[PDB]
Amino acid sequence: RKNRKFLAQVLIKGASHITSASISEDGTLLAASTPTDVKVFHLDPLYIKKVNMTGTGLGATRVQISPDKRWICWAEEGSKVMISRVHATESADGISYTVSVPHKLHRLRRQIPKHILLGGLGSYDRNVSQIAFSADSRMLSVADLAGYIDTWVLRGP
Amino acid sequence: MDIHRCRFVRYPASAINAVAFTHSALPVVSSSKKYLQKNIQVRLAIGRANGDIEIWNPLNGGWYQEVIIPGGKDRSVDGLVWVTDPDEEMADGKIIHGKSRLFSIGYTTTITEWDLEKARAKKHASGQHGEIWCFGVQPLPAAQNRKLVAGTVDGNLVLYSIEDGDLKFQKTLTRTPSKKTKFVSIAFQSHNIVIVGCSNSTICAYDVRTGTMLRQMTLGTDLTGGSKNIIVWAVKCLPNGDIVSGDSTGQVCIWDGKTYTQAQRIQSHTQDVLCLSVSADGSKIISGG
Amino acid sequence: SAAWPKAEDPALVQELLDCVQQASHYRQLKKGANETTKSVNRGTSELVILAADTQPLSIVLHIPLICEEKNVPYVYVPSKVALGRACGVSRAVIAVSLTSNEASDLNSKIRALRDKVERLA
Amino acid sequence: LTALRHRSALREALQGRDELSVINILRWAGKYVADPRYRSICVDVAFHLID
Amino acid sequence: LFILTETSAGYALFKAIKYKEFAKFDSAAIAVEEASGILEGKVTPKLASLLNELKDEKKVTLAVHDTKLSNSITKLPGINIKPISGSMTDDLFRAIRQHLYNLIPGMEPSNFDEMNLGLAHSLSRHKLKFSPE
Amino acid sequence: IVEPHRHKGVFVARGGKEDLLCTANLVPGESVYGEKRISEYRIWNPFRSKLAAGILGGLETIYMKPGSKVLYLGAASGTSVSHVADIVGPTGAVYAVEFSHRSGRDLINMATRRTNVIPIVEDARKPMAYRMLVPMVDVIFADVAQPDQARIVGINARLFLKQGGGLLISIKASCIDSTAPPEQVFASEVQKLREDKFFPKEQLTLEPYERDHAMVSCVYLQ
Amino acid sequence: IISTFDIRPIIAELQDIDVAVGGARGAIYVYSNLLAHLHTLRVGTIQPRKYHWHRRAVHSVKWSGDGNYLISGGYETVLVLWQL
Amino acid sequence: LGYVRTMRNIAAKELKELEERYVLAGPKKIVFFEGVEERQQALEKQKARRKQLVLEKLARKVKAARKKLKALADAEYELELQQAKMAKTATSGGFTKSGRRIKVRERKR
Amino acid sequence: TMERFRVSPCGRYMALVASDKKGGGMLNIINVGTMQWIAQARIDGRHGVADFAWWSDGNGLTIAGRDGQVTEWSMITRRTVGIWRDEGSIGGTVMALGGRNGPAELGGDRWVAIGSNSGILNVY
Amino acid sequence: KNPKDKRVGSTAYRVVSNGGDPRLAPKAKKQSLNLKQALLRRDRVAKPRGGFFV
Repeated sequence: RKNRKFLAQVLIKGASHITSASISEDGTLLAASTPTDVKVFHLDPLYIKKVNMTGTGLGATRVQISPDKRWICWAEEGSKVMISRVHATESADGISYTVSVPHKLHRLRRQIPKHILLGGLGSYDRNVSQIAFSADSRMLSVADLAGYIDTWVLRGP
Repeated sequence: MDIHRCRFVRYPASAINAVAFTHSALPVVSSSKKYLQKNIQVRLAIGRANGDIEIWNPLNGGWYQEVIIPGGKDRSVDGLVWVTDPDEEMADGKIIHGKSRLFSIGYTTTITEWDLEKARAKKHASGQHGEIWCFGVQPLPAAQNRKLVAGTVDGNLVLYSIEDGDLKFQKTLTRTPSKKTKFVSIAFQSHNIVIVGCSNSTICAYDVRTGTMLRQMTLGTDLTGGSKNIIVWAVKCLPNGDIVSGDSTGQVCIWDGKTYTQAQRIQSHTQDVLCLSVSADGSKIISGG
Repeated sequence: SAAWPKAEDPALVQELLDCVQQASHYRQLKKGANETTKSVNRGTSELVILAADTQPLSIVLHIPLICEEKNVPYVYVPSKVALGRACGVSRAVIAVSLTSNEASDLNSKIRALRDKVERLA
Repeated sequence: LTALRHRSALREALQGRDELSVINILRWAGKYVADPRYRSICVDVAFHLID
Repeated sequence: LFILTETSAGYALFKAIKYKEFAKFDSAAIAVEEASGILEGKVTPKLASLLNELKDEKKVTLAVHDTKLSNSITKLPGINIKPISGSMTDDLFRAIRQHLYNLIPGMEPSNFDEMNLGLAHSLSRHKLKFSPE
Repeated sequence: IVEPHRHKGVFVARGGKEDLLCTANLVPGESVYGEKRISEYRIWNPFRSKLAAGILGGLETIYMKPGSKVLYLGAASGTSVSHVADIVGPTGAVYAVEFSHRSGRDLINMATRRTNVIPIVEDARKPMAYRMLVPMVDVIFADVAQPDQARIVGINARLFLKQGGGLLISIKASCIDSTAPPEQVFASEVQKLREDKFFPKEQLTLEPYERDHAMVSCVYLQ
Repeated sequence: IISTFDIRPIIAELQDIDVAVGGARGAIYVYSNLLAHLHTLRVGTIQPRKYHWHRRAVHSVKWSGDGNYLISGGYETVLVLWQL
Repeated sequence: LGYVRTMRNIAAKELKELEERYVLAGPKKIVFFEGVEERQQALEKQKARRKQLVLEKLARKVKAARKKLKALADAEYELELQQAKMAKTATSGGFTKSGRRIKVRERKR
Repeated sequence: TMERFRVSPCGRYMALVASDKKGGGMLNIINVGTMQWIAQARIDGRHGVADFAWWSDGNGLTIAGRDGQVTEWSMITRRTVGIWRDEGSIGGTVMALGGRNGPAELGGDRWVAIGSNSGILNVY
Repeated sequence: KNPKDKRVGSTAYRVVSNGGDPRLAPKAKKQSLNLKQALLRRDRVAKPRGGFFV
């Protein structure tokens, strides 16, 4: 009975609903996506603060945080995958997080015929269902409902 | 591998209020014509009481849940309707299938159109009337001019227009004389005849073009308990013209199609029949109470 | 046609003719097109019921203009013979107009009935 | 309660209760074990409530 | 980007922000025939004299906001350029009439609203004889 | 004694026991519908006018001055549109729209004299039928007894109202929803305009003059 | 497990039969039309109408006269009449 | 009956004119805003005997005219009931002096 | 109740109006020789069945309900042949049906007479 | 929610309020949701809810 512990309950402001979330591997970074905003919280073993996001404001459906806690990748409006670097600056009180302006990465133009793109539900099966980083975050991949898998690599300085 | 079983996560279940397929039925083709219906996107939309509208894929028996679009707090979903155009043909004989648009009501005066590409609500339309309780899309006989008919609390059958990516309150066909008549279910017999159930023990049969009234079918008291007014919770229409209606007594009534009188009363349930379904060839009726 | 606030539902038609018969026994009723026009012009009329089975339909079409000017509700029943022997006349009555007073169960019925006519409109 | 012992259903009658009504049937059993004219039925009801 | 504007007098075209060309007219009883011709979407001499160029279609575009007029002038084979309907073109056909004071020194340096009044009276009395008295 | 009111183009006449509203007659020596006139000023009757019931109620602005452009939606037989034409003067012009044929008859027989109005007998739910006839306006007045009144105002304002324009709309609760509270009906209509990209500045009831009628004065995109 | 059955003839020829099989689990299965289902290798899908009221086995099932009603009786000491 | 009808028409016209003049003498308005900030800004902007005598006079005139019209309408209804009581055949309508309501269910042949 | 009934002219059947008004009246039809239910004819009205009459050949029956709806209901096909309306009847009270050499598929009776609650009796 | 109106005694100054529902869904009317339930449970009573508990 003492093993588990109902530790935290984070309430989101507004009226929207949490579409997705993600947490860093050490649990100090949490990110939750509504279809209006993408909110990011910093945690200290609790004590929770809200990291100020900028540049977003149209919501997302999937959110992933890198295993080295440097990349925050979401799926704005379902189909537009975006990513942002977060800069971690240590101080005398502890660590603090500044999230950069979201740098949208472009997805590959697949060859789909015009009658298929007009009929059916339209461009419905473009929205990415999974967002998966590698274990060392040198490589991103996303995947949608049509069966398309699009991957990205990291080119450093 | 060591396992901690955990049942203390009280995930909330939410009541399903509206189930709506994309196509009600596809035309039967052979095995040599199997390649014609391969790109037809058949999806199932299920709207829960917490406002979650979530698309399923039947997948030839796979049933994969694809997208969940949640609504906000204090927001529910009551009715779901897909609007599927007929098959357009190109210049070369290729087939453009029907673009399917999803419409919903949320116990409000507003019909919402959902954008499944952007995974949010696309449009809102509302007129000066009561809260919409039931609605449906007019069936095909016109081609590009299809219209939604919506019943409501205070009575007035409002009629919305949908063409060329639009959803606007066109007009109001009629309203009942009694203000206490609440429209609870709606189903179309043909292109121009709308069958509505009401709360004051009636099944009215309006005619959409002139907005007139063909006949007022009626049902008696409920003699099982109190509350004399029977409530026709679900009407639907057979392909040969008859009308099947489940009501507050748990009955299922079969109404004649040409005369609009009842032909049969089938006492089936104990509590009230809440939803009906009719097979595409008109051979089986499913009733859920 | 020109009879656009038509009462087609037989339950509402039966309610209208039952209230007409009750007002006829209360002597709160004006029968005929000329007497209906006089009651609507004088403003004593609470509700006015025309009939759509009139063979020249244009002989009762002036009453919708005066009811639009005086804001009283008018409604069309199907059968003028039914309206006639609902009033208790033994003739065909094409327009009838039932009036109001201070305090009556009939006046409460009139208020509910014109609410149902406003639901038709 | 004698009819519910004769028709085999006293366990079914007692098994679906909640806290306040268990307290009510216990209060009846305590109040009416005293009369030896229905001590048997009252003790049987108390057996099933203990079990 | 040929746009098709119809005022009570004449037409204007703003293809290249700024206005490109026009067509003016005044004070005739064939103005009500022009009015009925755009009540339906029939053949119109001012329309044809506007859309008659000699080269070819050079880009298939003509922005007209009413779909009825668009797919009634689609069928004319005199120039075989195909128009486009109102794809929620509120901004174009609202801004040109609100900023139409810039246009007035161009084609008709005047105030032409008296024939607008005359056409209004003519159409309204035509419908009052359509409901004859 | 006649003074001009706070609203330009509107006059009041004051006496020892009365205070009346009036306008400056564009056709002197002529009356329209049997109205008293003072020497030439026509007395505006708030019991037959929706707009004159707003001005005596505390309407802060009416958005129109002499020389403006007003589109009148629902011109019932030329009662208030004559006073609106006399407000806007000769350099202004009022575009009357009325679907009903008898009021169209009386509207055109009124509109023959006053040349600054143009009458259009067309359904107000179809703006592309008089898109040729109506230029850009400054003010939309709207007194139409249809349940999609905000939708009619919406399509006519997307096709004819200027950027930053004016809207004076008269809402009828017993026309839109006769069972709900009129405060709730009026709040839903204000919210429909607000999502229809107006900016509601004020709302006032017409209730020494009419029963369950509101007047919403709002601006368009500013 | 079949406890009883009653067959009624649908007619001076014999057009069809309607079989009511009262089973030992309590149900009464009404097979509506049999000679027109087994007259025609291949047969169409036949599916009895189930009428379940008796708890124990149903002792006797009979059609009644005109064929509107299905009268029945089991261990529960009750003559039941299915309106049908 | 004809005299009472003419006097009722005159008195109804007087009541309509007097009620129009009384309304012309003397949750109503709803203003919408996008947000709580704009609502509070408009609330900051909101923070920044002869009529009584003449309106009481018109109110007393309106009440007396309503009394006169109600009296003439009751007189016209009583005279229509007198016609029903004195018809050449048995006609329904009106109460007897015992209180029992007259209702004959015969048809006028 | 069993108060209102009609025995067929052939003597084989007997119809009893079931006391269940509720906006439409039914009548249960009983074989005379065995006194057992064999059919049921339901018409829609406001207060039920005013009266009814067997046809002269003995098969069907004509059921005149209140509020004017009259219904010919056959015994062979055991469903409604047709529905018509009495002229201007605000409510029917009685009906009778007689004569010979009528229509062969409507029982062979020539005249139908329907009397309403106002006092007017129509003969068709 | 919305700020409540302030009346001077004659006029009422009120903030407009439509900031509740941006793009999410409109909030369900609790008076209408309880009415449809009251048509479903007319005179009928609930069965006793749980097990052995106060």
